Amino acid sequence: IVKPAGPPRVGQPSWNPQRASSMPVNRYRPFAEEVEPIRLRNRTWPDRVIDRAPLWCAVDLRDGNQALIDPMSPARKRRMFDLLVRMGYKEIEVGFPSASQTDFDFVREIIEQGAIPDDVTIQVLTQCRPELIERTFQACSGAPRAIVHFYNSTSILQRRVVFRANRAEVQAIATDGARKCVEQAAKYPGTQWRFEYSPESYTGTELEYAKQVCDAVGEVIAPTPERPIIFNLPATVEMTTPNVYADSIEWMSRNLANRESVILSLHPHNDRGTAVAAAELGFAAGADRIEGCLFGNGERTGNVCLVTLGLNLFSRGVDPQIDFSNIDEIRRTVEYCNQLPVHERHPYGGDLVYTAFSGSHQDAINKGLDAMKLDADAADCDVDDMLWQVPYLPIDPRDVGRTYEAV
Amino acid sequence: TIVKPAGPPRVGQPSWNPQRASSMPVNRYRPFAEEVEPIRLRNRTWPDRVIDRAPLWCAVDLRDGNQALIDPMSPARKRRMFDLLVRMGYKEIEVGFPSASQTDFDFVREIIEQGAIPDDVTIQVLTQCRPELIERTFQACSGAPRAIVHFYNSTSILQRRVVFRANRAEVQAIATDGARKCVEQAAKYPGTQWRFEYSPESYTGTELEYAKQVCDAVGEVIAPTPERPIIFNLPATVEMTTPNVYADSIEWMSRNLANRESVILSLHPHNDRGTAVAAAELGFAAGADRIEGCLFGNGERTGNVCLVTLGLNLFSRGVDPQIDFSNIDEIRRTVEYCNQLPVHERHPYGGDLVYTAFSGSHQDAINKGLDAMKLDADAADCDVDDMLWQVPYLPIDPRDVGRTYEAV
Ligand code: NI
Ligand code: NI
Repeated sequence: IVKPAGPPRVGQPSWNPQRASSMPVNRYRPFAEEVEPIRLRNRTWPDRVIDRAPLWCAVDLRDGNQALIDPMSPARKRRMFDLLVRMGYKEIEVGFPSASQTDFDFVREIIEQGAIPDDVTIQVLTQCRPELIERTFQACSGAPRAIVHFYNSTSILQRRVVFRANRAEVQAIATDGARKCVEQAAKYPGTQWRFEYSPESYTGTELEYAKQVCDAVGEVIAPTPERPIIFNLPATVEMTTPNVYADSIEWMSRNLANRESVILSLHPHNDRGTAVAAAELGFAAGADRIEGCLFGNGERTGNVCLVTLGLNLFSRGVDPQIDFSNIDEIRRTVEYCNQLPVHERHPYGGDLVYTAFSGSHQDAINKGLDAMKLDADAADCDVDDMLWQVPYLPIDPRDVGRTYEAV
Repeated sequence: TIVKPAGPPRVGQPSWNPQRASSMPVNRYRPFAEEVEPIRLRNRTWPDRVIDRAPLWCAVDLRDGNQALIDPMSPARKRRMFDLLVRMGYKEIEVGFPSASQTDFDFVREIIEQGAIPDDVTIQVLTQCRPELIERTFQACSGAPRAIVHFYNSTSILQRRVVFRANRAEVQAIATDGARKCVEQAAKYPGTQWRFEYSPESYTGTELEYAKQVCDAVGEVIAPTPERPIIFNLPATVEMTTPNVYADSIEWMSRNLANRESVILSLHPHNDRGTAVAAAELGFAAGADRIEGCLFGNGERTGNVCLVTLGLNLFSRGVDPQIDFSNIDEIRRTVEYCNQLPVHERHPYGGDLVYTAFSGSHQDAINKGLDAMKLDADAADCDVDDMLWQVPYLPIDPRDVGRTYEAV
């Protein structure tokens, strides 16, 4: 590590003695130049406070599992599915069955053994090739309902170096995929098929082009308000600040064709550590649905954490529609399934998150707790039912089955 | 155990959404507007500003971080951490709470007596506003070439009621009597370049009009100038709401604080809602000048804003953080040795699995990216390592932080 020794910036205040590092910043461009500048005029998300739960989709079983050093065994997968069901999740990603025999086997097992509750819709991932799309539908044979999630990469970079293809050609991959899904659904009546499309690497894709591909896919699928389509907009790489994600989401929500037949879905990764914020801002921008994992498992920096998002609603008086009353049981099961720890400082579930080491903070917390008890008596009430008013502790640890520890 | 929510759906909930009401006691918690106040900011500008320079960084690892540890830093571990922060490029370094902690007092004496403080570094000390605590704080720093004395008192609606059982005027007088005492003490210790920092502690639970009033009053006592500014540090003591509302509050303060060109507006965002990084970046775009955090987000409970993520979030979009992160492994080894707590596998930039790809499709795309770069390098008689980084799925060249891509 070499102490930066370059000169200060032109106009750097004299009280800031920081120096230029020799890091190769020239290999990297501001988001506006790497992709495009902000399309969004008259944004409204900064003025909208979340007042309801989104539709949650848990991707722990596929998008999560794919990220593991030690892949989930059949037993760990069933434990994860069971946990997700008991928590209250209604859409659950279960595999990439056309590319993974173990995914394929798991899908068959839950279908054939009657593991799927009537209000749960399994989700399967597929790429656009016709034979992979056929294998996806076959895996799901006998399912009473399923979401077939088809996708292809739309970014400026991937169009150039991966596909070596223009805009029309890349759009045709997606529309040809949708046409195949329509053909296959007709071949398999009696499963209620639902569709989800992602312009993968959406955050690296020009918005007008993202809207174009989605609109075209929608034309083929012909969704209706009663049989909507999911357009899921992934931050495949989280590329800039979460305000710009949210602006993009609002622009899409405002401008996509047939909007009232669209479930607008978010899938934010954490490359810049701001996945939760992108999700929360993006939800205020008009999204309908969020794809994440318990404790934010997923490749590299991971998926948006469903626990942090859920309890961020609860702690501001909004029902997440999910049972978080035993976070310890959630946490044990997750660590068992993923064979990877929940960090000590992880919001709501980490080892240290209901501890106070500071003496002043310990004093203040006791004042807060003693004053609540005093009020409980002066109202003839159970303190446990009263408005939580304790300095330093955003929630009563007992509402998630945890305990405050003065250390 | 865990039981499937079975309460009714919300009024208006679409029939495609089968979710039901849980028995979580949401009635015990109020929206932020009701718990504190609604947003004061009109015509916000932060949503339209992209960061184009590094903030003044302040590293609080040695006190605010150390306070969070299961196993307190020994003198050797503290020196190691201080050495890292210096070598990385940090110019303001919190070193202790010497009036509350004899082992802090000992560390502050050690660095001053032994001449450990680099010539471009200002040590930061924390104190509460009791006069005898303030006196002991200046005595701790006796001999220092320069120092920030950071005094604070809690200003939140909640703490006024249940902690201080006091009104607005009275809580403001705590802060101003604190300021007066610091002015008296600095006149008693010539030679040391004394600087001040004031925090309305629990600012996010405090009404903005009242946070401005207290800061303004403190400012009146200290009498800062553009040549001798004051730091007003605005902590999200508890992160209470979304990062846009924190940023709106910073912008409102930066607009409205008296004597703004003699103020260094500093951020201290915690991670209760998992949005500390966002709160810091949006808040910097709102007009802040300075950010207080720790390497790898160490700090009580969910911790402090991560300095590494904030720094690398600047580098990866073409802005020099003015900090050296060329060997992130070295930083991480030292952090884990000093804190005796791990960097998570998925921690941005530094975690074990951040330069890994398991997906077969991503692996293919990564190879295509890397192959096309080399053909462009060779095309232009350039070194591939000096060229614009263009690899699907990998925001930065792992080698720019001394790491390696691994296809697994
Ligand atoms: Ni993902
Ligand atoms: Ni802190």
